Amino acid sequence: MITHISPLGSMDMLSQLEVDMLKRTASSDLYQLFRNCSLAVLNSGSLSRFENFDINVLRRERGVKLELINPPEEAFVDGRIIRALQANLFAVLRDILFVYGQIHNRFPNLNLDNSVHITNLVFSILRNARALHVGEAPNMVVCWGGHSINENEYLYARRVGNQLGLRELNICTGCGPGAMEAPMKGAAVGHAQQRYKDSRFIGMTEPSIIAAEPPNPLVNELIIMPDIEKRLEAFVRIAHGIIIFPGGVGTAEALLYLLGILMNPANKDQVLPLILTGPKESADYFRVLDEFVVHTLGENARRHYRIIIDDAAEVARQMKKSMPLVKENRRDTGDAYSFNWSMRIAPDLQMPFEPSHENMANLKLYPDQPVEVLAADLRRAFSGIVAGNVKEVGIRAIEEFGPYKINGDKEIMRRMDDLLQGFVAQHRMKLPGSAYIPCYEIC
Amino acid sequence: PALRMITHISPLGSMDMLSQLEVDMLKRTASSDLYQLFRNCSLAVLNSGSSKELLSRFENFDINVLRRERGVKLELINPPEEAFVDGRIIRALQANLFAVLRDILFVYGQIHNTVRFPNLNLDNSVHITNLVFSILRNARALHVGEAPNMVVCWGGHSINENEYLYARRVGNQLGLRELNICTGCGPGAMEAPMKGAAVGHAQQRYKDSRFIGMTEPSIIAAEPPNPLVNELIIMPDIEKRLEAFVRIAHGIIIFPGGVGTAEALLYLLGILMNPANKDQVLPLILTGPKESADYFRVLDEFVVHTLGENARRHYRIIIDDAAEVARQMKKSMPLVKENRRDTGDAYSFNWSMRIAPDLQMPFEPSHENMANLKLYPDQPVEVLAADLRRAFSGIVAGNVKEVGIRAIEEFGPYKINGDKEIMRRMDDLLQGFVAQHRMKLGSAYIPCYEIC
Amino acid sequence: MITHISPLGSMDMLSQLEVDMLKRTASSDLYQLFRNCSLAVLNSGSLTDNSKELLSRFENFDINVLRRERGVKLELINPPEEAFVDGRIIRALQANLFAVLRDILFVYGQILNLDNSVHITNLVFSILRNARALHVGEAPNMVVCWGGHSINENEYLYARRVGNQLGLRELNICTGCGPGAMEAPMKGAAVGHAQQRYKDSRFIGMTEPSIIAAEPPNPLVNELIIMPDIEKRLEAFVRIAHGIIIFPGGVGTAEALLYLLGILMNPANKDQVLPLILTGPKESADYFRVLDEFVVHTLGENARRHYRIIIDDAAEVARQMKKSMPLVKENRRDTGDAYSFNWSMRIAPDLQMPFEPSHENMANLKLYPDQPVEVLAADLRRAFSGIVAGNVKEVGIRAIEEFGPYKINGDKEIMRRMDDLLQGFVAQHRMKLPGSAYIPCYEIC
Amino acid sequence: RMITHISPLGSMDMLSQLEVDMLKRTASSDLYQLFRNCSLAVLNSGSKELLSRFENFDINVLRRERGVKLELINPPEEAFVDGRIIRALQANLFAVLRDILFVYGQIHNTPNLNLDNSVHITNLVFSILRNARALHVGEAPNMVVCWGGHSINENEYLYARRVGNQLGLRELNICTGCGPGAMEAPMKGAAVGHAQQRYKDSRFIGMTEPSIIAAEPPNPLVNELIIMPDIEKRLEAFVRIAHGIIIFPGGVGTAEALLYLLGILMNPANKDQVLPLILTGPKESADYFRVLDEFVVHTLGENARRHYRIIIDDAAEVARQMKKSMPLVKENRRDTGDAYSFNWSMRIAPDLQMPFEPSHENMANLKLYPDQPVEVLAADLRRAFSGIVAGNVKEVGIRAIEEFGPYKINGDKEIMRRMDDLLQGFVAQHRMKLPGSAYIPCY
Ligand SMILES: Nc1nc2c(ncn2[C@@H]2O[C@H](COP(=O)(O)OP(=O)(O)OP(=O)(O)O)[C@@H](OP(=O)(O)OP(=O)(O)O)[C@H]2O)c(=O)[nH]1
Ligand SMILES: Nc1nc2c(ncn2[C@@H]2O[C@H](COP(=O)(O)OP(=O)(O)OP(=O)(O)O)[C@@H](OP(=O)(O)OP(=O)(O)O)[C@H]2O)c(=O)[nH]1
Ligand SMILES: Nc1nc2c(ncn2[C@@H]2O[C@H](COP(=O)(O)OP(=O)(O)OP(=O)(O)O)[C@@H](OP(=O)(O)OP(=O)(O)O)[C@H]2O)c(=O)[nH]1
Ligand SMILES: Nc1nc2c(ncn2[C@@H]2O[C@H](COP(=O)(O)OP(=O)(O)OP(=O)(O)O)[C@@H](OP(=O)(O)OP(=O)(O)O)[C@H]2O)c(=O)[nH]1
Ligand SMILES: O=P(O)(O)OC[C@H]1O[C@H](O)[C@H](O)[C@@H]1O
Ligand SMILES: O=P(O)(O)OC[C@H]1O[C@H](O)[C@H](O)[C@@H]1O
Ligand SMILES: O=P(O)(O)OC[C@H]1O[C@H](O)[C@H](O)[C@@H]1O
Ligand SMILES: O=P(O)(O)OC[C@H]1O[C@H](O)[C@H](O)[C@@H]1O
Repeated sequence: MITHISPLGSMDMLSQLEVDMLKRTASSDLYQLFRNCSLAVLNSGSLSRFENFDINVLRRERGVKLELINPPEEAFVDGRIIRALQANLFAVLRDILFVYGQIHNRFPNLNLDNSVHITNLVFSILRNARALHVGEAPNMVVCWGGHSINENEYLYARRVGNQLGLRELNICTGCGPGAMEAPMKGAAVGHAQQRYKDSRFIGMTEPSIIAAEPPNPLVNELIIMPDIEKRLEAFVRIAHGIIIFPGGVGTAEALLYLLGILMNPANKDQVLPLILTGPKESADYFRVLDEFVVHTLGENARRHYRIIIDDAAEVARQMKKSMPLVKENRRDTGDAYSFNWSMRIAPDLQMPFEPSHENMANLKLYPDQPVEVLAADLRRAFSGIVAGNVKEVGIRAIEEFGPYKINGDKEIMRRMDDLLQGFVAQHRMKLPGSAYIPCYEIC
Repeated sequence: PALRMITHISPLGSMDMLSQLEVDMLKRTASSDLYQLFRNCSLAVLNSGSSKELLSRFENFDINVLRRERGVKLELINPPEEAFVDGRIIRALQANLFAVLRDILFVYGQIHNTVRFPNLNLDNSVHITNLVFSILRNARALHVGEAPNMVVCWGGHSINENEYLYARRVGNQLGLRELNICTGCGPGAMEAPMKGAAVGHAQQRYKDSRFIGMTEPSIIAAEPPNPLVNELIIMPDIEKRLEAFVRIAHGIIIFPGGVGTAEALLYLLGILMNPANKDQVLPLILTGPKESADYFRVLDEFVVHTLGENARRHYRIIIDDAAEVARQMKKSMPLVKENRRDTGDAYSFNWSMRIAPDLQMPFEPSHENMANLKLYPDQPVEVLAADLRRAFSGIVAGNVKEVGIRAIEEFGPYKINGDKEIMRRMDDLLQGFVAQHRMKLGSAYIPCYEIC
Repeated sequence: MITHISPLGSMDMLSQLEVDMLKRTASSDLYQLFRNCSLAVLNSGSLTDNSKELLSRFENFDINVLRRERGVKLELINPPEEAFVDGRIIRALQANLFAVLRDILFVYGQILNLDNSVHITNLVFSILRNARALHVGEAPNMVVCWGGHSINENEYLYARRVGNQLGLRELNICTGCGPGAMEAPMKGAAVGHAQQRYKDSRFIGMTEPSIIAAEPPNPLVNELIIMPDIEKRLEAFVRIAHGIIIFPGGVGTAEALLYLLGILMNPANKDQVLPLILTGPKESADYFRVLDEFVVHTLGENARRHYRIIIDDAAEVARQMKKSMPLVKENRRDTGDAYSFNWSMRIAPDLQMPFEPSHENMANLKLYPDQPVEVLAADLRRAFSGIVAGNVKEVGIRAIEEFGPYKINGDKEIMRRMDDLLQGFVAQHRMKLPGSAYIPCYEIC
Repeated sequence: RMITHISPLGSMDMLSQLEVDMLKRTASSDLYQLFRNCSLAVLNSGSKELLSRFENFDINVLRRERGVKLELINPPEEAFVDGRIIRALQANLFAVLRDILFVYGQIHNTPNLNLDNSVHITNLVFSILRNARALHVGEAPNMVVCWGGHSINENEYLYARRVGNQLGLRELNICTGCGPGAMEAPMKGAAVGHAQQRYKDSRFIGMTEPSIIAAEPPNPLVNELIIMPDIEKRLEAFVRIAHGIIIFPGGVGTAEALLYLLGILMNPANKDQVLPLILTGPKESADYFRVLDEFVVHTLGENARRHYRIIIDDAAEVARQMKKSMPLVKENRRDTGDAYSFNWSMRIAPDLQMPFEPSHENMANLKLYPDQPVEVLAADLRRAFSGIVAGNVKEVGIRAIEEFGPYKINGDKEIMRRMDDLLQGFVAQHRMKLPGSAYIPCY
């Protein structure tokens, strides 16, 4: 049961030599990753049911075509593939076969350890994805949120979305469900009411995530950054403003990434508004969160972030006001509106981190350390926990090597565990499906 | 002199180019008795997205027309604040406001200000049909050469969530096939198809969704527009608003509705049975979720009784398969194109559709008029449904429209008479409509109608 | 040999009754005008300028209006073969063709009291709005240009360069839809639009049914408007223009320059902002000297406040206009006026009232210096239209056949100074395109 | 103002910082003289005498965080309107930046680019064309490449304006060598045509090369300037982008192109290709074409009159033909799975892709003999015309033919004899040099 999809959105003008490299990489051991990311995309609107599915790349003189063998029928309306899903499909080929292949094959001097190279790559990737619009006045609000979230948390984030869209702002989330879908959903409705024509709804994700988490159907720009170290850096550089909702260990982990970069002294003059918000009930959640930050980083971290409870209008209003300040801030520095080139991200924050049980129990989670190293290695630990929850390698590794164990001191490790268990009690650790098994053991 | 909230809105969408003498027309008509109407229509528009209860909270509101040499501007005094963002009027409400200005003070204003010699009135079905065209062209709803995608959806204002989601789902399939929606500019079944169609449009990167809302002054004064509408049109008569529905449409889908939705159907079915329209293609398809099976079965029995079992060659009833409902309309789009190509008719306005003058003639819901409705099978099915349409439109007057909402206790509640089995098959439907809350949204409902 | 033209640009959406109306209007005696205006449109340039002579070759032509349910179409019977590319009517001509259906059969046919100066003006707005010429929310860029239907190649070159400069400053041009001066600026402005990547060129040709039937549209025009009177065509020219560049011309260009100056010198329009520049190519020195020498003491001495003369600086001329734009935009905000239409300009009913030459009417011309500056220019405009009527306008040509040259009355050295102007027009070969000699329909003194 | 800072327009709009760096290194390298001279030329669209009239001119690359700007020291006063660079000049300027410093720099200093493989040289030409956003995707064929002399009389210049008009009347675009005479009048005529048919979005490409551009500024009609590295690859891009060629009356070069074409057309694997070649002239041209036809038939084969067609003084027919052929290409493309914008399928033989160093030793080893296969013939026939063209404008070749000896070539005498009659006629046609100063042969 075979369908020949032509390119939409991406990979339209391919050279004949590139077409050959795409076909090679698609026969390589990368196949399954390119398969699954491609089956996920075809299944936005929620893997093991579609074991018949297989996607073959097809060489034509002009460019490439994708062949869909036993694809999921709901991605087709009267025969034709839904345009959005078709384009996400080709975005996966772009950022899986094209991107992730090319960075290993070859490229003369791609250090991949020079934090310069690393940032220029994240620029390149966004550029190839046609996501850095030239002469674009700043409108993008990177939203961060938890994937399992309450109907009230959802209804609240939809309202924040709607107010953002009523102020002609665009959204960039994790390409996923719950809080990454609901701001897009709400913004769309505002855009409409204000006759906004061209909505951008970027979804920023990574290969391991997108294999088990389809995009939400709202995304119209799908970027698969290779590692969360890049995905996170990409979040920061493209955004002109961040709103961190109630999330789990992922959303938590992103916060430390921000705060690691924002506290740096080099970025004392950079302009990137951070606003943690939530509904009236989230107030307790933020309490703990905030105290946890104060204690790990200082009262000096509260200067970079602001908490608004149960005022979505103001939350949007604040960002719509900030946008003229992100514009001027980039104008003075001679920076790009698209890409926050000037922001100083620390090699300790860009360096890929492999979440091995060893690495997690040698984390420098001690107060005798600079705040940078603390939040950096904090984040490192928050990524392993995201590992044992969703990423395939982690969910298996915890059930075969045993939970992650963590070092540190108490009050530090003490308070965090109060976060972690608190997260579970809110069920933001795992989808409502079944229950949750801690992949972590904190003293 | 007291504390007031002032804003000035510049024309968006309509009334952008205005000669100076026209500007004088509008200002005069806005001092005319038409003010109160104009005011409450513009109030209803502002209150899109939030029943007279809302309108008795904005009694401080007043809308004043401003002259400038170039054209016009609209002054909002104590406007509802929920219609502004950071002090700026939401663009959509801004255009709908200037739609109201067009269709109430320009359109309906020039009409209200014409002679009505009842000795020699222009009952000409050509006027009513060229007029209906002229109204749509002024509201820029008639796009040259745009191929047929408009699907006119009908349904009750008060419907149950199961219906609402179904109309929503039907909407989704409709838009997933790059099809536009036209409705009654209202809540319930009149917004839920747009809501779902919207999502389909997105998934397919369908730019320029047209969600036209055909209403009428009475309805819109009391019922603000539903938020999904982008082209708002305020046709003067339910008689002309109906006819507009029919001509612009390239497909019709009737959901489960109360009196209004019923009355439109008879109006439609009447134009479909007319012989000159045996070669005209316009797909009519009633749909609803599973629970509406019964409703429609009754519905059918009423129609076949009033029209014959030959009615059923003009519609098709689909239950719980919104995908197919859209699939079919989508399939029928090419037919309507060629049907218009052959005859040389226009995509936008069905000029060849013969609509009968007794279907185009307005029916004042006088209680005397109402019982004089010849509801007898000896008459052509044409005249049977014409009067049957007219009866169904009276009940809606008693329920929503001002004249007859209160004109009913004064001059008395409505009473219809004719063939008894006809009146009987009506009561099951009407009294069924009461049990489905398709008459009124409910907390309270008065019959406003009486049959032996 | 028949071909079927569907509507392009205008008369796209039409109600069945309207189509019905156009059908009858086409069967009326207007047919000749409607077919005559249609024939010029279909000839435009095509490397032939013969006034009426070229058109005599197409005596078999005929255009019938067709009625379809959707709208209207146009039937071309024996149409000039040069208006077709491999069978397809060239789109510009097709649009200009359909503009004649709009403005001859729809507009002109249907002609509200037309002596009320208010109704007149709002009629002129309604004609322009119909041709979608008053665009909404457009910063001012329109420089109306006036000139001569006949001009040596010297002036043509200059006005291309003026037009090139003008275009190079993202300025659109508007003329009288004719040749020579009414084409050159567009020809260059277009070039200039290219270099500065200005995509939406707007080259408006505004004309009357009297002129279009004998002077076809130059092919540069992409917005054609056929206003009914020269009186209404002029009124339009003024309202839509945000600047005006007068080149050298004959008696027609002359007719405008008094029209305009009359309106500007009126007191109510002292605060209005409309930059008037006269430019010529160096050799125009004397022509502009004798023109200025004429105006100074025929009309007011103070009238040199309302025009600036520039010779052989095409750059500066366009620069000045490109600076004037923001002032005109400010002048409209302050008045709360529109950019597209200058409503506030007080145009006198004496400048709105059509003029029929005859001969008594030329005798009853109050050309006296005692007369107000205004009254003087109103009838001074009229005098020139006489010479423009019997020059080319068929009604006037026949009228100078029977009763001969118009007897221009007036008085004062005013008459002698008209004569040495008029003598120059003919002596400079700006009164008739080269082909025969010229027969003065004017008898001064 | 004597200094002005021009922003990127049309190219080089989105640049990564590592890129912005490499550009300045290349501006600091000896390439500057080329980049200066091409940028002077671009700015003088409105003869190498004007090069010595602007000696103080100098153009510098400004680095910014966002991207690059261009610093213009003492530019020709004619390029600015009220101080603002003419939008079109500005974009030509940045195409010089794109194609001299980015393209020309990067390929010479690399090496995984073999540049000796005909698969490489071909995909490079695709690449540069894509990079200059000139290969439009999903564009129905309309691109009519027009070849012809730079020194052509007023009858030919006017005729090509007519064949240009007629092409525009029929909504066809034009591509030439960014030059005067025949390379301008078509575009001049074509654009009137596009006006008359309300054709918006005209395309007027100009393929040229660094040695050419620096002494011959682009004509003012060109809106896409493309500067391919050499004449060998310039021609390849000519061919491959074009859906139809018209060869006007030209000299050497217009000579050199035709043998290039014919070499590729007569080659067997290209007998199924669809690319009309109409050689047209204005009636007095009959004699020049006569001599031309007699020449090829002998020098190649009477089997060559299959690939070209001669029309004289029928501009409307020349256009009429090409418009009919525009659909025929589409099928020829759609069948093979080829791209409408690039003619991937055509087999250009490597002998025609390999740059020919116009040296005297090399000019001797030109197999100019009728025993060789018509393919081999052509290739070396072309190489010979690259030699003479060098003698005329190319710096390398004007220097080599100065005191170091005019270019000398021989072979079969009938062949040689045909040549001297042609070349002699070119001199007599003043197609070899523009001005009336008598021309001195390099042959
Ligand atoms: N600074 C900045 N400019 C950008 C960016 N993306 C596009 N641009 C535009 O590039 C233009 C460059 O103008 P400048 O800021 O004065 O130049 P700079 O780069 O800062 O250094 P320079 O002084 O030349 O040496 C701006 O036009 P204007 O500001 O003059 O007018 P407007 O925004 O209204 O359109 C911007 O609109 C960006 O990320 N940062
Ligand atoms: N008659 C009519 N035509 C419409 C309508 N909407 C779009 N069109 C188009 O306008 C074009 C005019 O077609 P005609 O040549 O005039 O049809 P004819 O029957 O031959 O003569 P007639 O209309 O009676 O005067 C149509 O065909 P095309 O040129 O596009 O090609 P195509 O027709 O192949 O689809 C349609 O595409 C409409 O409501 N009515
Ligand atoms: N004068 C004029 N204005 C128009 C026209 N069409 C829209 N407008 C808008 O009207 C604005 C005038 O400014 P306002 O202070 O708000 O006055 P208005 O309410 O519009 O009328 P009012 O003058 O008070 O009677 C301009 O915005 P700006 O703030 O940018 O002012 P600008 O472009 O002039 O620099 C225009 O954008 C028009 O045809 N003429
Ligand atoms: N060959 C070609 N196709 C292009 C190009 N750009 C887009 N396309 C489109 O890609 C479609 C390919 O359809 P396919 O089913 O795959 O059939 P083929 O063309 O034979 O290629 P295939 O062998 O399957 O790989 C074409 O549809 P149609 O063939 O029906 O043509 P159109 O719609 O434009 O009128 C084109 O519309 C291009 O540069 N070249
Ligand atoms: O917070 P979780 O939902 O538990 O983990 C994934 C998140 O990590 C990132 O910040 C994205 O916003 C994701 O939403
Ligand atoms: O309650 P109902 O009157 O039945 O619902 C309102 C509908 O009746 C009218 O015809 C309009 O089409 C509306 O869609
Ligand atoms: O009659 P001419 O003076 O020779 O030229 C025609 C002029 O008369 C009209 O007003 C046009 O705008 C032209 O300026
Ligand atoms: O001026 P000529 O030297 O005679 O001709 C040179 C041609 O060869 C090149 O392809 C260019 O496009 C030119 O058209």
